[PDB]
Amino acid sequence: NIKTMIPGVPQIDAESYILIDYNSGKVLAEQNADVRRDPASLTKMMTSYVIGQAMKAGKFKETDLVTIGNDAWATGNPVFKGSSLMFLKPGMQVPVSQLIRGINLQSGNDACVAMADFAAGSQDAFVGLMNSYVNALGLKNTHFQTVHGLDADGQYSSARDMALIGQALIRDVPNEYSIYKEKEFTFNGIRQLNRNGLLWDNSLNVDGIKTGHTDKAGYNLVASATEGQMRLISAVMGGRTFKGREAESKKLLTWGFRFFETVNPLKVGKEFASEPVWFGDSDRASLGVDKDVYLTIPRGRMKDLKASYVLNSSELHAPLQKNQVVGTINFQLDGKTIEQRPLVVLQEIPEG
Repeated sequence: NIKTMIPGVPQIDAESYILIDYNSGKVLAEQNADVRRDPASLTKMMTSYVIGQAMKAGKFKETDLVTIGNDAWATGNPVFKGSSLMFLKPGMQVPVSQLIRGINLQSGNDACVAMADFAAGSQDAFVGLMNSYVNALGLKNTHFQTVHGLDADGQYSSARDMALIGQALIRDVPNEYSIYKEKEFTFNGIRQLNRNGLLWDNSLNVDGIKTGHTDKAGYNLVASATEGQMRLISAVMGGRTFKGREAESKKLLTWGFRFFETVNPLKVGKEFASEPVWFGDSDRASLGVDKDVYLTIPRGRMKDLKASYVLNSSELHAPLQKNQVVGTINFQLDGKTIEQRPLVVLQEIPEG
């Protein structure tokens, strides 16, 4: 009963949430996770993703200078009123490093416009790219209209979708992701602190991601933390205060590290199984996985994980191509299959 117990989830003071393992993708806990909500500033996570992808392809670098224009003039556009701004003025020449830090640490809205034009030519074009990555990531409940989150009646996202975007950031664009743990940056004589309070929380290892709020949206936070080793991502949307969005995320991440752990039972290229092959240049096929296997299981239960496999066909006949799928690996706890992954040919077997 103690071995097999399923932990109760804490009550979370928020309209929606999700908690997932970053490595495995497992949803440890969720409430209203696909409901469409106003993402507010969590939109800047996609802005930052596009910028991170552009830098990864080498289209520009952190030291490069961006000349500010009229659309990024903070007090030249009342759309920016009451919002967070770097106070960019036309003519300024600002290193990319300082503009992405305005975006990531400060949620500077004028910074988003400057980087958007620089990166994609116009805001409409950049927004096209945001939504192109919405499609490529396979997000079912997200649409962007702006580069910042302001002035967008038809923009939406979800606790699940925002957590997936967090994952993409960490996974796809890690040089861009590591900026999110920086607690302060200086721009134009003025020291600006990271809005994500949980960075200062000494009981956890939070290193991201993004914060957000409107009287529409309520209070939103996407957070990620480590213990090891294990990485968890939480998205809480429509929390009730600033204090607030942080306290509720803390409950989720702590609960997650307490009751669950992440195992990596098998790597790419490492042989899990061997099977005889007919017609081939070798007698046997080396069988395994084309993707590193990560599982989230109840904490403590690592020594109880049993792995086995099934084959799709009675016989294996050459030619066999690399990563050809030929079966399924079953991971089990307590006699029951908890996870499956494709069984693949690790090395191509040409015909004799």
